[PDB]
Amino acid sequence: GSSGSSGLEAVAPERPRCAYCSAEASKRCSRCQNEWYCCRECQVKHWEKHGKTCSGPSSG
Ligand SMILES: [Zn+2]
Ligand SMILES: [Zn+2]
Repeated sequence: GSSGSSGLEAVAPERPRCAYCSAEASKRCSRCQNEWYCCRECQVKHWEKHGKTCSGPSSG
């Protein structure tokens, strides 16, 4: 080879966490996209607490 490998280390992925059940989240708040929620329901239950700061940095 020419470039070769950079280094050999345990490289593992990562994932967010729900804001209601604290479970592996996949989608973020479609309102501010600053929060995480495994399911839509959760994003609705924690709303009371989320909506508080929700809609932070307004953006398309
Ligand atoms: Zn959840
Ligand atoms: Zn939000």
